[PDB]
This record gives sequence, structure tokens and C-alpha cells, in this order.
Amino acid sequence: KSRQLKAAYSIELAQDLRAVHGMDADAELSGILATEIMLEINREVVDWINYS
Amino acid sequence: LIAFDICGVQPMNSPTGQVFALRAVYGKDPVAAGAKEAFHPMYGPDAMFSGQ
Amino acid sequence: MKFNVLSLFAPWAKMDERNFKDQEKEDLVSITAPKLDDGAREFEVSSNEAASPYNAAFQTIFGSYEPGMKTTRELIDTYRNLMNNYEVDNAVSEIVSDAIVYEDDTEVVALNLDKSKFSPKIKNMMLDEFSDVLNHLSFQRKGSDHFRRWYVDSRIFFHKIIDPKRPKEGIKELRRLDPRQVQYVREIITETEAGTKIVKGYKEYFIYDTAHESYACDGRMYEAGTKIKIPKAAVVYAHSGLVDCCGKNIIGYLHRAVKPANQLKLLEDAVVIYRITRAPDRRVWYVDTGNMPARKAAEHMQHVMNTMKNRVVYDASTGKIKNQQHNMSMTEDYWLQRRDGKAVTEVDTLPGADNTGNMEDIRWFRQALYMALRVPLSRISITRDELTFAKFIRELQHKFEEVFLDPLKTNLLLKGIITEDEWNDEINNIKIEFHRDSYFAELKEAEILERRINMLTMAEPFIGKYISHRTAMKDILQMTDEEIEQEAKQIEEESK
Repeated sequence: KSRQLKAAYSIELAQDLRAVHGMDADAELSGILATEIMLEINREVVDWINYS
Repeated sequence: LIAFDICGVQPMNSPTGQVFALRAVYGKDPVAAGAKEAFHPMYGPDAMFSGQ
Repeated sequence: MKFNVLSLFAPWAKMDERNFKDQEKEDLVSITAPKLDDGAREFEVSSNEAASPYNAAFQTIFGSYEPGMKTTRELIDTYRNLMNNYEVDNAVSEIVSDAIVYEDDTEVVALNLDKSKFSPKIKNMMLDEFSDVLNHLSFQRKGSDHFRRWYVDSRIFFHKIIDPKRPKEGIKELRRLDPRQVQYVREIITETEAGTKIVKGYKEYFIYDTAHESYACDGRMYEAGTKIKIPKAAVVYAHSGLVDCCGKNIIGYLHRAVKPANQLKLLEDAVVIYRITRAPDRRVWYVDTGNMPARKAAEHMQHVMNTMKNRVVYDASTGKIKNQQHNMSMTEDYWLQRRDGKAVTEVDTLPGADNTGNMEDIRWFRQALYMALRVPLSRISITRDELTFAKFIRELQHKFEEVFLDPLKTNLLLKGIITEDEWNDEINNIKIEFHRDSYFAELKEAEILERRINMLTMAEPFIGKYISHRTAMKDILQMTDEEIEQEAKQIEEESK
């Protein structure tokens, strides 16, 4: 069974984030999404254990 | 093109720039309608202010 | 959000902050193209004077290195893939082995200090530190391995450490960093009319990746996520002068051989396969079975094909035909049954793997590769090939050498013995000399001397009127005036 997340953020936002906190946030969004996937899996595994 | 030597440029390092300016004023309230300036290239000074 | 370096590196960062603070006051201004020849990759950034916190720096360091960091990783593996092949590895071996030797009861590569110094105490201090530099590379045991990897990839990096509370004596064993996770750049954040002509420090930034996300072999990790920004003061490194046609896209010493290395391998396999495929007798047996669907026609075929079948295999462990009885038939006597009164049922034979070479191209290409890998081509007295080889080895040694010079000059500053200014205004020469094979060195010298001697013996009949003795000694024996005087003095002493 499949899983996935989208970010697809704008250019202008990234251009400005860079000028405020020095963040490109490609990395931040990428991080968050990948993180969210791994964490959701973390729970999936735990939940399957508790369920079974 | 006549690019930019007939204007200021002050290139930005962020969106949203700002500029502050000082005025010399009087009448016990530097900020009021009717407050008067001390210096102005187009207007003579209030010659009686420190005087009679 | 304006984060600093992990504090463990801060002492190195501090050294760099000082280095840049003074570079920024330098008069290397009014420069069009950046004053940079090699090493770290340059990039035009945000023109914001001193705005270089971790987040911001990452954004541009990463953006700068990214469009080609993949390529960089591919080249590392490409060079390694060549190193893993035969008739490649041996070229590298010949070079590495001669570049760094260790010998029987001899010294090892060592610092040669023969220039003026304030006090000779410094020569001892530098030599003592140098020895310890080698201890921190464990050069005496693995120096040739460092070199080999360096050579193949054309770069090596090491992480330097400090106490850090007493950083002056925190100097300890270096840890070799695999380029796979190392990024290096030069960033520009100043601006003037029509570009940036301002003295630029570039900050020499390094980044060390995290998870072993990329790989050559399997057993890889999950996403790296963030990466760590590291000061250059913290990294010992060296690299080749070989760069591809753009930027700082540095290449390996074997880069040249990648084409023919792979090409030869394809040719070699083409030969191997050519002679195997079709080696055995080949044919298709045909059975004419009228008015039948394959599901039934097949029985007619079985009545022939499973009757005439030669159930034979070859024992490759013992060169025999497995369970062959009788030992050998005199004739492969086969038959085919024709149900109709027509010569149609037949056997369709095929050609085999005939030996028709003319196996010449393989040598053309072997030789091209052999040379592409860095001659002498004499390997399967003193010649031009050996002489140019030795020059090459010295050139390699002089780049590799930085691996010692970096931590040496660093340690001698960090422990407060010599100032930075003194080092820079003094050498001018800090050459580290290698031990070279004495077998060959003696032979080279002996042959040269024979010729010199033979020439002295030609001058002899005329030397009494035509050639001074000093002249014969400086021209034929290539002796220095002092050397000449010293032997003359010794010669009178030898009388007794």
C-alpha cells in the first residue's frame, strides 16, 4: 500500500523567506514532508502492533 | 537605455525597504497640525521667534 | 535563527573569523573576475555584506554545489570502478608505490629545514611537530593508502580537532573524510557598480553531509535532511590540478583512462563471448506432421526428438563427458523419418564459434589504455620515460605534501611557536623531502659517473696543455669550486 505528500510551494515565497530568516524552505518543506511520512509510518507500525 | 544615474538606487537586500527623516520644528509640540518648521529651502525663517 | 557552527568547531571558526577579518582589510580590490585559481567552487550570492548565518549560508552553499554534486559523486565512483578493475589497479600501484616508500631501517618522508631562522630551536620544534603530524596520519603505516585514495579521487580531506577548552594542545589524530559527503565553496556577498570588485574573503565554506544517503554499494541510509557548515581551518586537504572544462569540476588522475578503460573491458568481453556463443554444434530438428494441431503434432515430434536425443553434458570439474557410454561413437549416426514421399523433413544447421582472429584490436586498445593509465610503458637503465616519470612523481608529491604542511603550520601557530606572519614571510621554502629508492639512485649515479670518468680519460692526453684541472673537475665531474678544494685538501691529507 502506497503513501505520499505534496508541497509544491511558490517562488516568491521562497525568495522572500530567504530575506527574512535566511530560509529557502525547500529544505524545510522537504524535511517536514519526509518527516511526516516517517512519523506516520512510525505510528502505523506501532498501531499495527497494538491492534494485533 | 539611460539606466540609473539620474535617480537614487539604494538597492535592496530584502523586500520592503524604509527611510527616516528629521525636521526641526517648534511651538511646544513638534507634532501637530499647524506646527512650524525652522528650516526650509523655500521659506524665510521665523525671524521674530527667538526675538521680540 | 542566526545559528552558529556546532560549538565543537567554534575554535576553528574563530581562527577563520580572524583570517577573514584581516583579508577584508586587504587591498585586493578593484578586481573584475574573482581572484581565484582552484579548489572551492565560487558563487555570486545576496550582496548583503556580513549576513552569513547558518540558514542563509546553507541556502547558497547548497545552491552553488548542488548542480553538479551528483556528478562529483559519480566521478568518485567512476574512478573507483576503474580502480577495481585489473590492468588499471596496477598502474595506480606502480605510481603510489614509488611516490611513497618506506624502507629498511631508513627515514620516511621528512621536513627539510635549511633556510635562515631566528633561532635553530625552531628547526627542532618544527621537526618534532612534523614527526607528530605524521603520527596523526599514521603515515608510517598508511601514508601510501591515503595517497592512493587521494590520487584516484584527486582529493582528500581530514577533520582536525581541538580540546576545545585548551585548544592549543588539543592537536590530535586526524580523521580522513570521504569526499562523497564533502562540499566546498567560495561565496560572494558584496556589491558595487556593475558587479562586485570589492576585496572578497569568500569564507571558504565546507559542508559535511549526514546520513549515508548516497552510496556506491548497497546498505544505504534514509534522507540526510540538514547538513553541517564547517570552517576551512578545520579541514586538512589536498587535491590535483586537474579540472574539467567548467567551474571547479575537479577530476581524477585516472579520468583520462575512463574512456579506454571501459572500452577495453567491452572489447575483452566481446572476445570472450564471441568464442563461447556458438562453440557447440547447433541445429534445429524439423518434423513434418500433416493435419495436426501442435497439442497433438508434438507426439510425432516426440517419437523422433526424444528417441534421437543425445542426453549429453560436459563435466567442467573433470574434463569428461558425463556418464558417456560407449566412450565415443565412431559416427553421430542420426535418422529422420519422412511420412510423405517428399524430401521435406530436415535438420537446419547453424555455424559455430570459428577461430578466425586476427586478434589485433585488443592489443591496439590494450596499449592505448596501458598508456592512458600513466606510463612508463616499459613495464609488462635510465631513459626518458623514467626521467619524466620521476618528474610526475615529484609533481604528485608536491600536491599531496599539503597534507603535512597544513597541520604543520597550523599546529605551530595553535601551540603558539611561530606567528602567521612569520611563517608567511619566511618560506619561501618548507619542502618536505621523500625517501627514494637507493637501488635505482645508485645505479643512476654510477652510470653517470662512468661516463664522466670515461671523459676524464679522454681529456688526459691533452689536459697537460689544453684543459685546467679545475676545468676538468667542474666540466666533466661537475664539481663545485668548494667541492674541488675540499677534495684537494683531503688528497694531501690522505698521504699519511
